[PDB]
Amino acid sequence: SSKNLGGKSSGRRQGIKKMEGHYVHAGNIIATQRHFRWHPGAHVGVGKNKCLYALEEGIVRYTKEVYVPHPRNTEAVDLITRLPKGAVLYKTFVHVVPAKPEGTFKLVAML
Amino acid sequence: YKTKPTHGIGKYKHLIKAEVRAINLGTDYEYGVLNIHLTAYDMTLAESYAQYVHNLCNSLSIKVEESYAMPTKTIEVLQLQMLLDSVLTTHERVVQISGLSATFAEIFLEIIQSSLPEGVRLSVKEHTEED
Amino acid sequence: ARKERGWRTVFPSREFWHRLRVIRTQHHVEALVEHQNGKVVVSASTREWAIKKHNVVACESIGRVLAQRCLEAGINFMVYQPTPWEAASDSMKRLQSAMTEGGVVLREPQRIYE
Amino acid sequence: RYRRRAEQEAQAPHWWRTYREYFGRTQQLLERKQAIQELRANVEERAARTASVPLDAVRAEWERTCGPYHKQRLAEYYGLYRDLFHGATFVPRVPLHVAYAVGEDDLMPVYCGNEVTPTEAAQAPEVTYEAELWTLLL
Amino acid sequence: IPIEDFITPLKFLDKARERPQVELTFEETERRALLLKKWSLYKQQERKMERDTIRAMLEAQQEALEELQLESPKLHAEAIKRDPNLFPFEKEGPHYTPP
Amino acid sequence: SPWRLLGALCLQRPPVVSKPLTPLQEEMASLLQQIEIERSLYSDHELRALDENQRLAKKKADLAQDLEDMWEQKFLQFKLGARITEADEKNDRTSLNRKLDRNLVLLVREKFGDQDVWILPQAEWQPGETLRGTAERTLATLSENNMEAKFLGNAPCGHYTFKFLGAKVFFFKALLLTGDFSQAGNKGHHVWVTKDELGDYLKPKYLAQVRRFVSDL
Amino acid sequence: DSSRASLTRVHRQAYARLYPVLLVKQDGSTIHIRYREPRRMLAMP
RNA sequence: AGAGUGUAGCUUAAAAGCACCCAACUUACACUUAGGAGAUUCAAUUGACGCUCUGA
Ligand SMILES: [Mg+2]
Ligand SMILES: [Mg+2]
Repeated sequence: SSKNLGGKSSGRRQGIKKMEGHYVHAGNIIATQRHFRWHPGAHVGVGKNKCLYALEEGIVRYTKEVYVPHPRNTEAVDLITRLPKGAVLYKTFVHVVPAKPEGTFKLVAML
Repeated sequence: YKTKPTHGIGKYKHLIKAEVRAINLGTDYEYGVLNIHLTAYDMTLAESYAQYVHNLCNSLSIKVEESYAMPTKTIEVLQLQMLLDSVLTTHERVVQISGLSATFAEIFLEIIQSSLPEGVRLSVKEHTEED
Repeated sequence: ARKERGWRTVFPSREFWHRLRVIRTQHHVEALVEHQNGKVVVSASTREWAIKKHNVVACESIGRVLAQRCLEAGINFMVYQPTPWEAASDSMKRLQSAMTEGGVVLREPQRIYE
Repeated sequence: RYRRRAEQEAQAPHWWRTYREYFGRTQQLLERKQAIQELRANVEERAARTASVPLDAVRAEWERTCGPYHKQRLAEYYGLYRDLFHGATFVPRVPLHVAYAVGEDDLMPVYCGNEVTPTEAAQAPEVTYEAELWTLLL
Repeated sequence: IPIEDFITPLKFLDKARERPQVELTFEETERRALLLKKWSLYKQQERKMERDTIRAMLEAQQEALEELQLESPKLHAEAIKRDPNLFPFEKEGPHYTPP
Repeated sequence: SPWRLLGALCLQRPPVVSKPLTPLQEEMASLLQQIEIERSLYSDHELRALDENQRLAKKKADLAQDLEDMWEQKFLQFKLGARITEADEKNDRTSLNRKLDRNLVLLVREKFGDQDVWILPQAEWQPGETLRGTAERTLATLSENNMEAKFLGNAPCGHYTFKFLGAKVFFFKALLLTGDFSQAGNKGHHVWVTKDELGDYLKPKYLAQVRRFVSDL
Repeated sequence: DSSRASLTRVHRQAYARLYPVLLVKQDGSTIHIRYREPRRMLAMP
């Protein structure tokens, strides 16, 4: 008969959309997941899904940085407290090294 | 990534332990969970003593797993001669201690003796009790 | 000019231009002004040996000094981003007050897009 | 403590790429001690239990001593040494006090980094620096 | 069944109007402040002394355990062996008057 | 390498009476008391004194004192044992009951042929015998008394080296619960001693270093 | 070192008064105690 | 009588940073907030007082 029934769910198609070095315009989704596999860094936002999106035009970069959580989020704090006195956690981040300058001064007129 | 040289830089769970006998071997020794029962008539005094003990333990790199208090026993005594009542109370406060190597324990005991407050009594014995 | 927008999981927030970083230790109280770069522009410490002459009061004094320094530099805006306990603390509050008095806003205006 | 440790780690270089990669007397002492002692005596704690500290004096002291040290940092921030001198830093030792005239009084002072408009800076400023020869430049 | 005596009883709720009056002077408060710091200092000194006492003792013990070992490798182990005397250790503290 | 085998014991007396407080300490205590008085919320005497008194006056217009008096009388009656059974004796160095406030230690005399040894309970342990056992034996023997010498552990306190023939002197701790002494004025010159006293009496460097592992107090 | 944990304040907030009572058990030994009401002496049988 | 030397507990600090202590939150510890105390052993890289170690 088969006692087990139910798990016929498809794959979520999650993962990295933009790998390191890829040029990225503002608003594009860099990477999608459940549970922070990758974290947001410079010029990278977060949705409600934990999906990372780019906040500026330029090159995506991945980097191992030091994890220091917000003091109001409690679990992380607890974990930190638990750790021995020389250790630091480390975590993988996604930055967007911005390409163009925010703007340039151009000549309007000679008054 | 796994194939990268950076693999497992985020690994933290081996730095945390998220999960009793008396081991007296040959040249390396351990007393098993010693309960220091601080019996006294003043509520404050016993507590103070307990606190001090705890502090000492902390200083000396010794674990303090439990530091509960036992209930206050109302020993109601009739002062016979004309019945004059005197409802005294005895307060017991405990500080459990695990790891302790040969030389340390004696020293600790000595320290305790030196520090003993005025009208307070000790009892250092094993964990096997029913609260 | 832009601000680093993200770092939303991490603390503290790098969305600023100028950051006021207070460093309390044993003895002496540092009070800095920083960029995204980490370039320490304007400091005020009790270790400076000029304000070592003449603690909550000390902290306040330092803050006051910094405010003057900020003015001199032409830094008028910070995002002060402390821990909750730090925020609560009296000394920090005093420092903030001093800064305000000096004329250095601890909020910092928006980027202006478009 | 953890935060401090993290900061320290960040400050260190590492080998895995990162955010930095892609974006970035005895007598005097004795005298000082004595002074401190005197101050303490004067206080005698009561004062602490809300004293203001004279700011002008402090400023003067700063100017005398570590003002020069401070100014280098400021210069670096403002990119004078990279633009003005193509690189290569220096500590401005001599304390320069330039002030622009506005009416009869007041005088608008030019500290290092201050906002001052061309209206106030229409006429040439008054200058003082307390030293004994030089070539002033703007 | 762990039941402690930390709960503030129900007898003390209504009977709370007898002393709300705490009105100190400047002089008194100042004096208190002066005292407290001094007391703290004294405590610190005492703890330092205690530490010294402990440390010295430890050192002595270590020395003994070096010497013993040097002069009898059979005996060091024996010395180390924790005796059974400390199952029921008992001692009352000092009183104010003897019998 | 003939190691001559001498044991020893650094005997201890637990202080009976409490210590006298320092001026500062006293002041602190007083302050604490005051604070306690301030904070506290009712007393059974204070409720049954004040209110009652108030009532009485009212009644008149229309107990505690006696109790206090009684208490005072009782206090007057109850004569206590002396804290000072030390300075009143003064010359009594040989009595165990002497210093109630401080801890104490035994200190014996032995004049030999070659040396003339001012001694802290020494012993001569046998290779087959244990050190602890030897110490116990010594305690039993030389002083000649019936004692409950509560030890702590089998590990020692401090050892010391004299070398002519290599040799040693091995010290332990023992805390006297109740030492029933037979014949107070015997010829074996034994002395009970505080910290200062210990420092004073001891001529040699061998026993002058013993005072570091004594409890200073 | 017997006076280190002797200088004790009541760390609880709401509580009764307490007086320096001299308690004596059958050993003949006084103790400073904080018993109900100002009972100076309470000799124990 | 000789060797190693010599910043407060400690330091590839140069008057620092950690350790440390009293209060108030705390069953207590812990955290946190307020306070507290501290040092170049002494004379011009040299010498003379302090320890540690080895002899008598
Ligand atoms: Mg599936
Ligand atoms: Mg499927």
